[PDB]
Amino acid sequence: MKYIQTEQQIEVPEGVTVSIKSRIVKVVGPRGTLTKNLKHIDVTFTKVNNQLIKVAVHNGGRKHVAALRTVKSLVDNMITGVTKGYKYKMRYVYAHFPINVNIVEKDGAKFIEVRNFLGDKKIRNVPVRDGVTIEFSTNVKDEIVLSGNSVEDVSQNAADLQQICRVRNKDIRKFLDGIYVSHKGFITED
Amino acid sequence: AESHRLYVKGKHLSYQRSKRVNNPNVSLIKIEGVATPQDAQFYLGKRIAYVYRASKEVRGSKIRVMWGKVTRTHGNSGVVRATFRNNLPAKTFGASVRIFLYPSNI
Amino acid sequence: MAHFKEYQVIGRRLPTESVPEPKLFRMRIFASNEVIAKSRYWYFLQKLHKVKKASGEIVSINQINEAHPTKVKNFGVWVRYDSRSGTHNMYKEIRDVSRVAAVETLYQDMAARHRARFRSIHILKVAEIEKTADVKRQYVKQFLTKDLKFPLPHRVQKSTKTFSYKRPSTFY
Amino acid sequence: TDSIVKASNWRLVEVGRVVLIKKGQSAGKLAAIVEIIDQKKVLIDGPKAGVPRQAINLGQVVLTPLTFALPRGARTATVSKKWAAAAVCEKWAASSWAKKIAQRERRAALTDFERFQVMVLRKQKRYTVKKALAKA
Amino acid sequence: VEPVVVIDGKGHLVGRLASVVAKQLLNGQKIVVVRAEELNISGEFFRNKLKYHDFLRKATAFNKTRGPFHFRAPSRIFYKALRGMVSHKTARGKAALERLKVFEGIPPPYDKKKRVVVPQALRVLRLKPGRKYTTLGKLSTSVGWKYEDVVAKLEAKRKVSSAEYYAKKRAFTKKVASANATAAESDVAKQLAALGY
RNA sequence: UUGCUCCACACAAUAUAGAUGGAUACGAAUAAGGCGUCCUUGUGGCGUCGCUGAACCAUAGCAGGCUAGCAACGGUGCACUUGGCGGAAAGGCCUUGGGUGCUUGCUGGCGAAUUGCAAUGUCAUUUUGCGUGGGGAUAAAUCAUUUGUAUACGACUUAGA
RNA sequence: GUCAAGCGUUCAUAGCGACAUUGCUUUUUGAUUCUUCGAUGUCGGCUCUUCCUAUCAUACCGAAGCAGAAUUCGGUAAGCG
Ligand SMILES: [Mg+2]
Ligand SMILES: [Mg+2]
Ligand SMILES: [Mg+2]
Ligand SMILES: [Mg+2]
Ligand SMILES: [Mg+2]
Ligand SMILES: [Mg+2]
Ligand SMILES: [Mg+2]
Ligand SMILES: [Mg+2]
Ligand SMILES: [Mg+2]
Ligand SMILES: [Mg+2]
Ligand SMILES: [Mg+2]
Ligand SMILES: [Mg+2]
Ligand SMILES: [Mg+2]
Repeated sequence: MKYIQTEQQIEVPEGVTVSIKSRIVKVVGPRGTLTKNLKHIDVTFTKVNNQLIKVAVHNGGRKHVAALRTVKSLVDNMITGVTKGYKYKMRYVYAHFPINVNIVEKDGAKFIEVRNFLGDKKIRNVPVRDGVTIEFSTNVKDEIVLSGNSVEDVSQNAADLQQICRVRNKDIRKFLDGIYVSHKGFITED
Repeated sequence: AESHRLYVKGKHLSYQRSKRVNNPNVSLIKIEGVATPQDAQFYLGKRIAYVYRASKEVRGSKIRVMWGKVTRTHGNSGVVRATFRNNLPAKTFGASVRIFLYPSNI
Repeated sequence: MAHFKEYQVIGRRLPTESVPEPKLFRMRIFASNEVIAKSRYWYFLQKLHKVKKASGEIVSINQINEAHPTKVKNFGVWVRYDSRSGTHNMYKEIRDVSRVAAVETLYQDMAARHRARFRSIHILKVAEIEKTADVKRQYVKQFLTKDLKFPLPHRVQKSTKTFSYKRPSTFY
Repeated sequence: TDSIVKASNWRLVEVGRVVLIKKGQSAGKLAAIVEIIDQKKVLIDGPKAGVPRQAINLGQVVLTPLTFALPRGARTATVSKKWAAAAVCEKWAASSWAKKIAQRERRAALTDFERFQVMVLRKQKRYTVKKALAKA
Repeated sequence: VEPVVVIDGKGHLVGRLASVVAKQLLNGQKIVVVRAEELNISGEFFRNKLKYHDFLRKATAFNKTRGPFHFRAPSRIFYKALRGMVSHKTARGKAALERLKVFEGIPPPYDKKKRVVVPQALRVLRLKPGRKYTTLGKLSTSVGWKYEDVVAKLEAKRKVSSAEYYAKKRAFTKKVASANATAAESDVAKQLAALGY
C-alpha cells in the first residue's frame, strides 16, 4: 500500500535526556546511560517540545511500518531502563537434588556457577553481562534477582541461566527442573 | 602553449558486428566527450587519423598514418561509425585515434 | 497504447426494407487509435445484440476529450476481467487528471497485480467520485487529507559521466 | 539537559512548492505544485515562465527550497497572482543554484576571443592572489 | 580521461562495478581498484555465503589442482567477477586484463592519489533502502581469507596519515579562498564575473 | 685477445594493446553530510553549500626565437643543498638555503613568408649495442673424483688445494 | 503427499488410517528397435576409488499413548563407519 506517513510518539519524562545524531540514540537519566545504533531501520526522529520525540516513516510498506513501533518500543525500553531500571526474578525448580548457585569470579570475568543441577557433577557457568547485577533473595527461598539498565542485557542474562539448566534425555513434563523466570519488572517500582 | 591539440581524442572500439560476425570495413569509434547521437552529428564527415609508429623508415619518417572519416552515428550514446581507406588492423581495439576538425562547417 | 483515447462509437445494425432507421447503439471506448476502437465496438455489441460487423455499420466515431484535463479527479473504475481460473468483477479507485490517463493506470495496475492483459479486461465503468467520503479505497483516501505534504527521502541523481569524484549524497 | 535530536531536513512535496523542471519541453523552468495526485505524480503550473499546467511525475522535477502561499487546486490565473506577489523569480535568482545555472550558460556562450580574455584576466588575478598569499 | 583511473571500491555493488570496469578495460582505459574488502554484494550474508560454498564445491574430480581455483581474497572475488565479463582467453581480453590492477586496502603509490567512484555501481544509489547486502570483507574471511585484520590495521594507519594531510589541506584552502574573496571587488574580478568566471 | 658494473652525453638499431596540458590524495554517513564561524567543546549553536568534474589548476610567445624597459619580491623550471616523514608494493611526500634561467603581471622594438590550398608532418618512451671520459669491484657454479642420511637414470646429501 | 470415515481405554491425526486423490524413482520388472553386426570382450566374485541421501550407527535436537530403562515418529547431517 505504501502509507504516506506513519508516526509514533515517545514520551521523555522530566529527568531524561535523549540525544539522537544520525540514528544513534543516547538516553541519559538518573540510573546511568544507554546507547543504541538504530541504523538498520531508516526511520526519522524529530524532537517536538523536550518532553516528546516523534518517529516517522515516509512512504513505508507493511514491514517498514511494522518496524516503526518496534523502534518506539526499544527507545521506551531504554528510557524506562535508565529511569526505573529493569529487574528480573528467577526461582529454582527442583524435585530431589537442590541447585547450588553462587556468584563466582573466574579471572575477573564474574561468572555464575551452577552446581548440582539434577545431581550433575558438571559445574555450569554463566557469565554476567555488564550492567546486570546479580542478587540472591533474602526472605524468598531459592530466588535469584537480575538487575540493570538494559532490558536486553538483563533478560538475555536471565535467558542464559535458564538455557544452561535444560534437562537432557528425560521427559520434561515430569523432570520440571531448572531455573525459570518468575517476574519481569522494574527496580524502582511500587 | 603546452598543448597543441587540433583534433579530438577517440578510441577505436570495435568493428561493425553482429553477435558472431564482424565487418572490418566499418569501425566503431568513441569520441571523447560525446554522449548522444544528436551530439555526434557535429563530427560526421570529419577526418580520422590513426597515427602509429614503426621501425623501418620509409619516407623520412618512422610514423605512419591511416586515414579515414566519420560516416554516421552508432547507437544511442555518441559512438560513431567510421570507414578507413585500409581497414583498421583490429589489434588497435582500444587504441587512440585522432578526429580532426576538418572539413569544417562550424 | 502510448496514451489511451476515449471514443464514442455509434453503430447501427444496417437498415432493412422491413426496418429502416434502426436503433443506433453508442459505446464509450478506451483505445489507442480508431482502428482498435471500432474493433472494440463490434466485439462488445456482439455480446449484447444480434449484430456483427458483416451486418452492421459504424455511423460515427468521435474522440471524447476530458472536459477539465487540469483538475485532479478521484475516479471509481468498475472492471470485469478473466483470471487464470475464472471471471471476476472488480472495483478500483484511481486519482488522476484525465479519464484516459486513469485507464492507463488501471491497465498498468491490473497487469502488475493480477497479471491481466488487455484482452482479459472489460472496463465496466469509469465514473468520477464527486464528493469526498464517498471515496472507498484507503490507498487513495491517503491523498485527500487537509494540508498534505510529504518529503522524498533518498534522492538518487542520475549521472552522465561514468566516473564521479565526490562520493555523492542523497539529501533532498 | 536539553534533548538534542538532529533536524533531518527535507523539501516537501506540498501545495505551493516551487520546483524546477529538468526534463522535457520546459527543461529549466520554474513551476509551482498545485495539487498532489499521488506519491510520484503532482499537478504543476508554471504560468510566469510559460509552463503548461500539467500532471507531471516528480522524476522530471527537482524540488527547490522555495515555498509560497497557495491554496490547493488554485487555477493558472490564481497561481500567477500568488507567484508575483510572493516574488518567487527574484527569490530564486538570488540563490547560489540559479547563479550556477546562469554561469554555466554564460561559460558555454563564450566565444573564442572571449576565452582568450578569460585567460588573460585570470593570470592577472592569479598574480594579485599569489602575491597576497606570500605576504600573509 | 585520466591515464589510469583509481576506483574506491567501498560501497559498490560487485557486478555493477565489474561490468563498468570490464567495458572500460576493453576500451583501452587502465583501472586500479582499491579497497576491494569493502565491496558490497546484494543479498543477506548467509545468502551470499551459500553461493560461495556452492562454488567451493566444484572442482575437477580426477585432479583438484586442475579445476576451478576458488580464490578467497576480496580482490580476487572481484577479479573473478570481472573475468567472465571479458573474453579472457583471447589476446584482446588478456591485454584488457593487463590494464587492470586490484588491491585490498589502499597500498602505495595509490594512497596519495585521487579515488573515483562509479555511481552506476554505488550501493546507496542502486539498492533500495531496507534491503540487505553483504560486505565482501566479512564474506571472504568466512571462505578462507587470512588478512582482514592486517588490512584493517593498515587502513587505520592509512587513515591517520591521510587525515593529517587533509587537515593541512583545509588550512591552505582557508588561506587561498580568503585571498580570492579579498581579490574580489577588483576591476579584474568584476570583469571576470562578466565573462562567467 | 683488458673482461664486469655504475654515472653522464654522442650515435646506431629495437620496438610500442597505443603520451599528445594535469591520475587534481580525508574519513564516515546517505531517513544525512561538507565548509566557515562561535562558545560551555558537543551526538553543540549559527551561517552557508550541493541539485555533478559543464569543476579546479594550468593555459599568449620561431613546438614558442632575439631584445628594451615598468611594477612586484610574487610564480615556475634546472642543479646543488638542509632537515623531517613514509615499509602494504616504502622508491615517494613535505621542507631550509643559495645559485641558475624564465616570467604573458604591464608596456615596447625586431624575426617569421616559398611546407606554395590539407597530407601525424616526425617533438613521446622503451630495450639494447658501439663510442667518449669519469667512478667502483676483483668470484662462482658445473662436469670429472668422493659420501650414502639419497637414489631406476637424472636428482639429493657430503668430502677434496 | 492431501482428505479423514474409522483404530488407538475417552480422543480423527502420539503412532495409524479406508473409499478416493496428487506426485516422485530409473537401482526392480515391462514398451522403441534410437546406436553398435569391417566384434563397445557377455554374469558373479576379488581388488580399489569416488559420488548420492531416500540415515542403520555415531553428534545435536524436536514429539509421544516420553516416569525411569528401552522404544517409536520427525529434523539438521553423508563428517565418519
Ligand atoms: Mg535439551
Ligand atoms: Mg529414556
Ligand atoms: Mg567488439
Ligand atoms: Mg556493429
Ligand atoms: Mg581521492
Ligand atoms: Mg587451506
Ligand atoms: Mg608561461
Ligand atoms: Mg562396420
Ligand atoms: Mg536428509
Ligand atoms: Mg542419526
Ligand atoms: Mg534420524
Ligand atoms: Mg559432501
Ligand atoms: Mg567423504
